[PDB]
Amino acid sequence: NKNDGFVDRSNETAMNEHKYLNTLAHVHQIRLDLKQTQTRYNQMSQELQKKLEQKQKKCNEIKYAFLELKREVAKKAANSRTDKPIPEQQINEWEKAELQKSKELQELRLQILRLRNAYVKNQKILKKKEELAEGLHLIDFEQLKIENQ
Amino acid sequence: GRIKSDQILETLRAILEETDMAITEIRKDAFDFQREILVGGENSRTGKIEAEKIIKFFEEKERQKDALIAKYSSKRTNLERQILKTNNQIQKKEEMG
Repeated sequence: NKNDGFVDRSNETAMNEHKYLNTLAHVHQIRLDLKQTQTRYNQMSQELQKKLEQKQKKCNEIKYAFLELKREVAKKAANSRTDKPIPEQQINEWEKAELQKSKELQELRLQILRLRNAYVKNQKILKKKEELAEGLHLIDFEQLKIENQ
Repeated sequence: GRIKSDQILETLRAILEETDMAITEIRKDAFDFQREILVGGENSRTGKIEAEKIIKFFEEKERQKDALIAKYSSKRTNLERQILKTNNQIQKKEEMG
């Protein structure tokens, strides 16, 4: 009454209360389906998240082993002639440069992968748009193909 | 809800794949560095490692990965044209439909 018009459309055709109950049961079914769909969605999301956590932890452990070996060698790194090890500033500069380049290639890999997936989806869409028109899309030329026969 | 959950799924899967690739490349770099330094990067006369060889290895690795980035950019440009053409094709097909 406060939002929609107060006019009642009782002069229309008598919509069946059976139809109303059908729509109510459809609403209940759609709500339940929403529930179970979000159930599976959360299930797969959590599975992906845990797998990503495991992969990231393995990557981190291997990366830190590599970095510890790198630093072990780096402080070992002293000139052959002067025998003065690598300047700590020079080692830090190398570390920053290497980490930045690796990270940059990493987001490049992210973007390339996502763009390539979007690519595959776009070729799939282009092929899938074979539907004729309107309206009857495939059966139309199927019967049309019948006469071509 | 289905759209949002699906999208979070693709985000998680993309992060998975990129983390796997990061692991792969990090371990490849670890192998390369260990081969280059712990095998041929330590001073023999003094018993220490050499600073200059570690230098050259750092700059060479950075240059190689930056060439990787340059080829990445070339592929990204190619894919930019391809994406533009595909978007035009999809929009025209939708309009005709």
